Amino acid sequence: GGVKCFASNNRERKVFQFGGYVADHMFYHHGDMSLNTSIIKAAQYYPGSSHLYPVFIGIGSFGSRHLGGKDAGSPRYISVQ
Amino acid sequence: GGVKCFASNNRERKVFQFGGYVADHMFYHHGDMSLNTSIIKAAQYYPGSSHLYPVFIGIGSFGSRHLGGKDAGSPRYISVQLASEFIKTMFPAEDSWLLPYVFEDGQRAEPEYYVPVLPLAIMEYGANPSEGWKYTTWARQLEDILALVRAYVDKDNPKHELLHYAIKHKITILPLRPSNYNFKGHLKRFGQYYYSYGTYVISEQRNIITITELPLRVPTVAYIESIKKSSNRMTFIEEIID
Amino acid sequence: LMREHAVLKLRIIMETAIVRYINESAELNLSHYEDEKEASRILSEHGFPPLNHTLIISPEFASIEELNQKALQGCYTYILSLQARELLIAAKTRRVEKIKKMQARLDKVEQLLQESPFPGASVWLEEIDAVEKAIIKGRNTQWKFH
Amino acid sequence: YSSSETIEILVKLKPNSLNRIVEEFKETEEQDSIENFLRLRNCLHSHLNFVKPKGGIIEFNTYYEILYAWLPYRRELYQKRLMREHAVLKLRIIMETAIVRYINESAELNLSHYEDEKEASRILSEHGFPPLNHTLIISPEFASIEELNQKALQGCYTYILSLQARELLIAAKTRRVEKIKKMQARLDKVEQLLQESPFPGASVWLEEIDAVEKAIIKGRNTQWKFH
Amino acid sequence: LIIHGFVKRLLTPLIRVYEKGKTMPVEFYYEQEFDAWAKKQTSLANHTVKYYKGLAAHDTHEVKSMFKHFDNMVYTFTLD
DNA sequence: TATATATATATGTGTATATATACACACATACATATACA
DNA sequence: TATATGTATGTGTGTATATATACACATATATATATATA
Repeated sequence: GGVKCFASNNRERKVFQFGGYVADHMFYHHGDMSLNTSIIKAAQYYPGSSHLYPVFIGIGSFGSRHLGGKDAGSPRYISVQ
Repeated sequence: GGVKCFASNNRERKVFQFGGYVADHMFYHHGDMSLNTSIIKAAQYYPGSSHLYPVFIGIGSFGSRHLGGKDAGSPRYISVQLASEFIKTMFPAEDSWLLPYVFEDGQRAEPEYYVPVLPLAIMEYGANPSEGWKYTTWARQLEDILALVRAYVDKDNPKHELLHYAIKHKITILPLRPSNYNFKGHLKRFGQYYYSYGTYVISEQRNIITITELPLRVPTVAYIESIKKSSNRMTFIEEIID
Repeated sequence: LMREHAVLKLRIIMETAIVRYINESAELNLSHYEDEKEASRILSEHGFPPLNHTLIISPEFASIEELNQKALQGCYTYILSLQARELLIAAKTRRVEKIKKMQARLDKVEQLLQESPFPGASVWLEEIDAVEKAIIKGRNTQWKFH
Repeated sequence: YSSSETIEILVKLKPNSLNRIVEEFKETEEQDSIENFLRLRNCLHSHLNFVKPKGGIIEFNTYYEILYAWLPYRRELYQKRLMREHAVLKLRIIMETAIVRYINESAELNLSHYEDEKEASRILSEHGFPPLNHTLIISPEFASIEELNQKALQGCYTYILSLQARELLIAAKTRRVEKIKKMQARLDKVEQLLQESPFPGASVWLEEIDAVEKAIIKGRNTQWKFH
Repeated sequence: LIIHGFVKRLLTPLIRVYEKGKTMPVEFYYEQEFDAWAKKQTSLANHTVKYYKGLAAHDTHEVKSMFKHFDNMVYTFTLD
């Protein structure tokens, strides 16, 4: 859904707007909170993060080493492209 | 955003997915919980709801009279759909090209206002606070409004020039009553205001009063818990069953 | 109604060049020319009007001043971007009857711009009737529109 | 006192207490007494339990097994993309080297004289124009190669009938002839790539290794911002 | 304490606009200021307008350039 | 110093519940504070 | 000893502002708890 969403121009969106897109067009049949948590953690980049080569560039505050990435912003605030 | 979203086919969406759409394309700059609550209460339709002519068709659990519409589902459960022919007739598409728009950040988002075919600001309900002022309306009859606009527009109506004189000199001719649709009590005009009355039914053979109607926009469980806090009234009743 | 009147006149002007180009392109022989500048020159040397095709066919948010201000100042894209499917006899017939329908509609628009009390007084009665029966049909189906 | 990306913790000891640590926390060969004291090592203990294609668990014993299970899928996917490209290139050469002769013979053919699409398709079937499937040739979305050569020659003359009059000009002829030349040179390159050692498509994959490597290096330098 | 300088505040951007090519953005602090600005333009086809809803939407280079100038952008209230 | 418990933490992808605060005003419930007295 | 009479609380509506919590699943590590030895 992220390859298809940022196809025309790679303008960033909020995490909840991209989550609504990927729950609409990829037929995600679950809740919305865990999808936004996965979109947040699928874009983090710091020393000791899970993903060494993330799919997304994250634009905002996405947490740090010192709390293990558990102190990111709400999806209302931060963005990905 | 609903006219723009459901254009291709009128396929259902969820509440949070449609909310993500209308926050992306209409440049909404606020939180998501309040937008989803606004979509939910814009879709509701029960006896005593705010909207008598809602924009959307709601699909799922959208709450009832009893908890005042505060007993809907979560936005991951319930769905909305565009009430396509009502939106087409009231807000014509070839008129929306000729309206002043609002610009957020450079791009067009939405009009300054819609100009409907009917005066929709006096056709529904509402009760809000704000800064400095208060808002509270009670909806009018549909037939009164139709008679007024057909008296203004149609020249073969025998109340045409009388109504033009009344517009010139700020007097009234044609009545304008409150809306009693989907309401089974009764309305009485005493002095300068209307009152709304609910219906009871009494029987002294069993000491039973049966309430069969509450007044306009009265939730049921709020009424029943309000009648239980007055100990001046609790000294006369024993048991209350819904 | 003013916007509709303007767009109808401009579209009559646009299609009553395309139809005579279909009549005259068999011997105009545009396949012989090198590029589109020579083609635009030889099209302007036979009286075809330069038109702004992307605003005649889709007036989105153009007011009537910028409708009659920048639409006759375009190019020959309306006539050079025709598919070869369009050059058949049935497509000519359909364009002729579509020109007839737009001419009748332009006559109706100028006829109901002048009515009493104000312009567009019967149209708003018709929209009153349509909204009223849609409200009835929505009340009958518990606002589900079955 | 740590920054947002670099650790700097500061302890303070009770006075004359460096000596009493060493008898309490004994130094093995594997870790120091301070690293025993300050919790400063951990074991890298793996559980390589994955899921496989067509579902179900799979469980490996080393990372070499995962690499050796991964390599043949990429091998056969290169072979699939090269064979699909070969079929599409032959079919596109076939398509555009009839557009060229229709542009050359439209004056002798006099398409305006005819009545509708039926008579036009009939008079185009008599002069040696191949019936084609224009949608499958322009956009072969997910069509397998048997689907792509099975419903390609089963169409109509829509490829030739949606030609604009913009492209009946001579610069358009030069453009189409040079792109046909580039497509057949690409077809020769594709059928040469389908033969090489040790398996077909072995140089393209080395090029993509180098491209992924330079993109990873650029991303690591820009703090994964790609400025 | 409002007399004697106890209540203070920062001052952050609300809209930053980034010109293609140049290395300095244009910072607007009120929304109507930006609307009156953006209506004056004739070609906004290559500018990237960024709305910063809360202050946690600010990227790393932006917070570095806002914290190099911290005491430059604190204000103090005086009581009339 | 030993063998032995029983509770306790953290990781990703999932399942569910929530709550203060601002803003206006008609309305409902709680005294309580007197003012004649009694 | 009843009466008013001026006090004080108290939910409630829409559109905003900022947060909180339970559960499943595997496995490696942990810090104190425990016998019985004596």
